Amino acid sequence: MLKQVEIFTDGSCLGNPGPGGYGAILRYRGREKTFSAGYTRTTNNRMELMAAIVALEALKEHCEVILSTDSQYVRQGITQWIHNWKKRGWKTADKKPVKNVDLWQRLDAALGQHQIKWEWVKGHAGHPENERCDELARAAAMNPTLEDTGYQVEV
Repeated sequence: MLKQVEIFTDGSCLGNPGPGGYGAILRYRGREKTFSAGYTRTTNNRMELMAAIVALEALKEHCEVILSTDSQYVRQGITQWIHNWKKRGWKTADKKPVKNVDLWQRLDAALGQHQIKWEWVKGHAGHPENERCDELARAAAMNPTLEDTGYQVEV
């Protein structure tokens, strides 16, 4: 039985925008849960954020998490943007709402309930779990069933 919760995530999209999906693997308690869904029109970035969102939202108690992903967008977000976004009130220098603020706020809310350790893997040097996430994400994008409500050409 593992003493730290392990989450692996990946997101994929066939266009900008186009149909896309995510894959997330969560090793929680003694189970290995797999989440995957496809959306009719979204972006690669929204899908990569959605993967991390659905895995975290599955946790019902405060946990010690290790999250592994090759997503550059989540890493830039987590490492360079989020901190300053919360102080500026989720605005850009020109005072508009940041891009995908809907997902970043949603992720921020989930991150706030846990102790997280981030593992930034390289795309061609991930674990077997990261590869499986890629496969799930690509599969979902091929048969999308949900609407990405939050998507905007806009803001």
